Amino acid sequence: MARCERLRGAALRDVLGRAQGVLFDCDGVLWNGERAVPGAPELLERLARAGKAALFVSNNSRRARPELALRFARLGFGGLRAEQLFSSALCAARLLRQRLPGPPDAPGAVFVLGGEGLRAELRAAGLRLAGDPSAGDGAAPRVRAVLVGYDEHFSFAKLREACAHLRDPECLLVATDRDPWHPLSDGSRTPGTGSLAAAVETASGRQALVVGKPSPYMFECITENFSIDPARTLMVGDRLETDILFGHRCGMTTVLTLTGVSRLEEAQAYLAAGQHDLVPHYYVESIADLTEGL
Amino acid sequence: MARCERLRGAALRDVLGRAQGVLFDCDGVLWNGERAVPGAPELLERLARAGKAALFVSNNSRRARPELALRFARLGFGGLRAEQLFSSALCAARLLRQRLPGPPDAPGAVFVLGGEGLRAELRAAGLRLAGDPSAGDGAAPRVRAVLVGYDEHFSFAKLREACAHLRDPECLLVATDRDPWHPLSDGSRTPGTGSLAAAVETASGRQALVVGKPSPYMFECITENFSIDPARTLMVGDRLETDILFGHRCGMTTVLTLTGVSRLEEAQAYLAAGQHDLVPHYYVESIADLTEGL
Ligand SMILES: O=c1cc(-c2ccccc2)oc2c(O)c(O)ccc12
Ligand SMILES: O=c1cc(-c2ccccc2)oc2c(O)c(O)ccc12
Ligand SMILES: [Cl-]
Ligand SMILES: [Cl-]
Ligand SMILES: [Mg+2]
Ligand SMILES: [Mg+2]
Repeated sequence: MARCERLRGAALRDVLGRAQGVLFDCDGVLWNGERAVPGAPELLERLARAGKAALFVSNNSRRARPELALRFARLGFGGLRAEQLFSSALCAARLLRQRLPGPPDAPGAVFVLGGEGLRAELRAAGLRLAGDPSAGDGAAPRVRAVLVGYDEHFSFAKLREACAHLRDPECLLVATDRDPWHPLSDGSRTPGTGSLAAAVETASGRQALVVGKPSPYMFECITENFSIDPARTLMVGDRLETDILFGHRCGMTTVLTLTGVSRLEEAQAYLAAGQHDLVPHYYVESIADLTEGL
Repeated sequence: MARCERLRGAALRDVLGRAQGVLFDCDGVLWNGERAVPGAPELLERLARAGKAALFVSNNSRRARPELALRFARLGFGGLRAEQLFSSALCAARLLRQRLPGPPDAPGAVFVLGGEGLRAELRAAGLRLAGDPSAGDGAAPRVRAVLVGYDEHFSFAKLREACAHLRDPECLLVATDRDPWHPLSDGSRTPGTGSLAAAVETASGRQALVVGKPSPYMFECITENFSIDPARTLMVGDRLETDILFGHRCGMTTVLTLTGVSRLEEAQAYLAAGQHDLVPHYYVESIADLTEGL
């Protein structure tokens, strides 16, 4: 079982050598804000040269795929294909396309708590949004899902409207992620989607379907068109309750990096409490410590 | 132990006859919106004539005491003294006066998520509010508590600011109540303070101190200046998880009325699960069914 071992030396060479691919979280792992983790671009170059696949899995719902790719490029992570990038915005759009109830003759609409990047991803997946223009003089379509994402314009009015839609038990409640907060460059924090989802769940008396990590649905989304063997894939992240739990649920070897949110002391506390699904198999100070294993 | 018995006949005469006073919740008990429960004003008149004390305990944080009294009067509940009326706004103001940390030479300030009635109650208790005018050219005072109440102007910006203040571990987090939602006359619902508190707690990683029912603090507040013997007091409410739990925690005989939020089926389910602190001792269809016992 996971023992939170510092990955180095011969063990590092064996773990990386056997791996066919690596799944990376982005924030806290590849970069912090507009600052790349030193050595992280070189790791990705070396992984590609070694024939090992790299995929990127982020709970960040702020950017549609084209703008998500831009952040990678300007921080040194070159040569990446858009098909390597998975966000909770992209995967929530796909889940809604797959699960929106209602008849095919009258597609439902999605009431979105979130920003323009998320809305763009939803429309690109063919979804119609509450508040988009209605057809001719016709009435507004029936709202068949509420989607909670990262919404810097969240308000009591929007919360009340979400509850009005959720009065219909057949209306879905979906959240992009349950991350409670995020650290910012200046040392402050911003509320996360999990805090907004908590309000919607509490006021509506519903439980949300969560798209992003640690939900296994995120793994279905990334593998819909890419064959990855979880027994041969490393999951690298900075958050115990999202990245590491995700890896355990999917059968992946997990690596905690310490350049982000979770601390080594927290991982060791979970291990002492016996909560092994929150314990990384391995940790590194930063992902630059993985490059020597190639 | 509580068995959720319909209170009537000789048992009703014995329960009411032995009681020295009755504590009533307001919404769902005395009235629904601007409609008094028929027979409720007459019950209060008869209780007073019988020499039994009546007190009113509400989690509603929207009205300061003077405006709270107005609703009673226009719905038929005459002859009431302001000292009989206790709200979570009044009791949160008193708790903050009693517990605000910091030195006496520099009083702290309270950052309030809530409306003008709540703010008025706080100022009347001597508290200074974040955003009130600063003295001369001096800087803004240190925020030493965040108070979450019913805030129809809640926003992401206000949530983020609350978290900035709560970064200081010595800053208190207080909530007026944890009621998750409330029913409206038209059949819709409005989000409750509990939904906003859930967001603040989740984004800040804190647990709030809750003033209102079912917290025992509400009982300390009402009895600070009124001697009531809980063994001789009936607690009458419409919500299992707030009024009935409150009564059990305080040692009062509890009566569920069915003119509000909780349903008889829910009470019976708690009893079958053995969750006796959520089980009323007695229930009535409406509080008008209590009058015959006098
Ligand atoms: O710098 C960061 C920014 C963010 C962020 C996510 C959504 C909206 C706004 C900001 O999230 C982070 C994160 O979750 C980490 O694990 C580590 C770092 C960050
Ligand atoms: O008609 C009602 C209105 C409200 C209300 C409380 C705070 C803000 C806005 C509305 O709360 C209720 C309640 O909690 C009940 O138990 C029963 C009825 C009501
Ligand atoms: Cl929308
Ligand atoms: Cl304030
Ligand atoms: Mg991260
Ligand atoms: Mg009530």
